[PDB]
Amino acid sequence: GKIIRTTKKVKAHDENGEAGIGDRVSLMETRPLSATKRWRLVEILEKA
Amino acid sequence: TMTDPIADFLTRLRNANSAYHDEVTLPHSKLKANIAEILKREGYISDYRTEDARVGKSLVVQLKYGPSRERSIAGLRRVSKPGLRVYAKSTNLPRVLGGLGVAIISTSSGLLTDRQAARQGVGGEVLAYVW
Amino acid sequence: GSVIKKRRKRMSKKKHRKLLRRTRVQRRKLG
Amino acid sequence: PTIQQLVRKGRRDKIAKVKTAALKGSPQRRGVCTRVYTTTPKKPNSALRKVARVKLTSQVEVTAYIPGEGHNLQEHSMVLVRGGRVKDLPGVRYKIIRGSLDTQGVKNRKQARSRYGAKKEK
RNA sequence: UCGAAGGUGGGAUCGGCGAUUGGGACGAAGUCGUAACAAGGUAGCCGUACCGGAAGGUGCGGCUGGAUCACCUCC
RNA sequence: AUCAGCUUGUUGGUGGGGUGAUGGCCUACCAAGGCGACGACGGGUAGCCGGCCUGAGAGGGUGACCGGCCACACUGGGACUGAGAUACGGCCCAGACUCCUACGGGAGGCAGCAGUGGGGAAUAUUGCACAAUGGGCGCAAGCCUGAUGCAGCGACGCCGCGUGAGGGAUGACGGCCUUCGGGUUGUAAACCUCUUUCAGCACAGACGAAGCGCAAGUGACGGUAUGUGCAGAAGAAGGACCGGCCAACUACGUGCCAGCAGCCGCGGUAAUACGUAGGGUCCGAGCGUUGUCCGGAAUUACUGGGCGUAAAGAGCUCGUAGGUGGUUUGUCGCGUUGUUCGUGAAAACUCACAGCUUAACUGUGGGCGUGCGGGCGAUACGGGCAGACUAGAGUACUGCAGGGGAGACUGGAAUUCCUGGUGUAGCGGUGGAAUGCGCAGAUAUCAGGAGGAACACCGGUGGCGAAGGCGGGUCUCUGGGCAGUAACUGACGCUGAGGAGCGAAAGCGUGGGGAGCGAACAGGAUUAGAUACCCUGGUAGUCCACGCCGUAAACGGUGGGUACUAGGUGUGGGUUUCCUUCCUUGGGAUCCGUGCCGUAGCUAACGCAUUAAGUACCCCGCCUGGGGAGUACGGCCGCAAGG
Repeated sequence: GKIIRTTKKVKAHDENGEAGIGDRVSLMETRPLSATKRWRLVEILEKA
Repeated sequence: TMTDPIADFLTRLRNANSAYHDEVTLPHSKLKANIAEILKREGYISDYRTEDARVGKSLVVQLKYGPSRERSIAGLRRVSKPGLRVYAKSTNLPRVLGGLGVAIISTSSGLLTDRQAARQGVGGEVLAYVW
Repeated sequence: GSVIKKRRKRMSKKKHRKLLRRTRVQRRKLG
Repeated sequence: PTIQQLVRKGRRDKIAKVKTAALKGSPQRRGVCTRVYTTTPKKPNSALRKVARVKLTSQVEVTAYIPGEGHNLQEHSMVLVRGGRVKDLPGVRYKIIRGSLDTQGVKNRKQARSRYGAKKEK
């Protein structure tokens, strides 16, 4: 019954690559753009 | 360090009750004051008030004993605790002493007892049992 | 606790150590 | 333990010891009598227990106990063996079924006949 | 080009047998000793080292889960 | 994890190709990524589910029938045709096997329905029909359908029925027991009436078909189910058990045998436990045994267990990931909660009703389907975000106590040895002696010298340190603690898997040192024997420098942090008010230690008890009957011992 926090890695796609490491971002699912690539970057929620 | 203020409050109450103390003092917080209000309204304690301490405010609780020096509280258990927390739907609310006790439940409408929550059709976190 | 359990354990340990001592060179040559 | 210790390691049940491993999941097995002899029980008791050495169809060599009063088993005799422990004998976990295959139902039995393969008197 | 099967090669990994050999469990009555339990007749045990047919002995440090301390005169 | 690294079309991009479609799906080039202790990569095992069994429930076991999805069709590849292909009764190739051959070459695939052989404890007919339902082709009549509907066999399971009912006695015979009286079988039997279920015989004889057919007919089951007549209690009961658990006891036979047994355990001439007979009990077309799963088992404890002595606190710290977190304001609505919509196939389960003569079974209508997805509502709690506060935590300043640690130098007593006097005949040792030393001058006494090790009194249940542990003196360097003020920061805290460090003694390596003590080893003695205890010697070692080792009854056999719960009395460190001489443990109060005694409470007990083994919260380590065994195997570390 305890609440467990779990982590998962997904691969997203951004054309111009404006997202650095540590930025909180938003994603939306999409059709497979490659192997293992199934997400699309919406926009950078906050930079860090 | 101090992890559960609510459990500490309950244990202060239990320890004072077992030693037949007429008074117990603890640091003040809104949650402690609210469960004190529920306890007083349900007749488990005599009365409570809040003074001011050296740093913040204190909570002062009067314990109720009968004419023959019999305790008015038979038990105090903490159900939902840090780590393993307990939530109950409006339909599976717990019963204490087969209804003879009171279960304090933290709903979005405030602090209610099991009977009040069942009547109002709400759920929440089962803070404690009193009987 | 009774010392009987310690006695059983110590006899097992002593016998094993004796066995290890008796076959040191044999173990070295086979390993 | 702590709830976190439980979610990290969990609870592991005790393992179950397999009984009568020679049967291999069957109620009975068919075997051939490797040798038929007699042996003595543990110290508190005393008798000449009749025990046969059986080679089962699961390719396991097993020693089995022959119940009843008299038996007619000898070498190369097809027997049907079942599970059952005999407290006196140290490592005997099987019994020979009377009245099945070569082993015969005992003689002059009138009570608990079905447990010794003795037909009802006509 | 890819390509099943086949061939060659060097390794992985799982088992069976093996002359000889180690220990374990059990077995009224065999042989040798008395180690422990009463201060068990050298208190016992723990780690370590050496030695000894065997239980075991001894050194070094540790523990009490070690027994006895009669009489004891002044107040 | 006794499987820690894995991956090179592998991770991404661009242009092409390809496909019904997106996509390293393929390709060329470019970049060097991607996955993994939240367990990758390996190894083992396995079709998954609705469901089924068990259970109070949570949970555990399982995937038979029936229903859905998947995979395969002798083994391994491959495409073709087509709307659609693992193409079971298609093709091509290779292989194994079986068969025909004129030797050139050909043929075959039951995991479809029956059936055969084999394996096995074990599992059926080489049946009937397209009458009903579903399917394919055909305009249709119609044809095909081992799907399906039926039948046959098997107590394999569930359910139902029968084998008779009423009356019948100082209670027949017989059996068995006996106290020799009698009692039990036993209303049981015999006998007198009654009824005939189901079986048997005869007669009639279906529904399933508001179907199919424009022919006149059409039911496989089946002349079955069923109904009505006839005869007669007539044709119909066994299995296990009976010492206790656990309903039900006597006699005879046997004697530690033969045997029984789930456990405890029964057999030793008087067995309610063996064998047999009477009697009895429990079930009943069944009754027992074996096998397997759940329950009992709170015996893996989420519900719902523990760790002082019973198994169980790592030797002790630091700290990584993680877990967890004081008071307060606003916000979000992630968790949480309410409601609504979609979905959660049918079957199954549960409730009600209905149909089979009842039941099993079947149908109908609800519930269930504990869940997930979308909308809407709430904000107490958890969490996020943006702040604030000082009680936690830390810093600053002022004092204080200490065998805390490291280095260097240094003191005295004593033991031993060496030298020189005096000085003689024993000394030494033991329960008692002897080996031994001495007469070549010993022991004793005095003076001088050399060297090493340990530091009497102070010195204690007293201090310090995380633990191991730490006291001759001085100097140098250095760590922690406590008290007061509360100036400062403002939750910066706690714990900590793995990991790192420290860690008595013994032991190991290299180099020194070596007085005393002293494993091993020598003699002496004791003893039946002494590989011992006792005596005389005595080597490693003990000591120093630098490194290994990594264990202890490394114990308080008690992990760390925090809050609360009667007191009394010692003692160590510090601040303060009042008796006040202010000399005085004067006394009080307070903070931090360290003991004893004792409440409440806890514990199986012993005991613990404000320094908890009490009351609670957070995190970690560990336990799951005793041996085998902290052992083997594999691995890691170590020079080895070994851990």
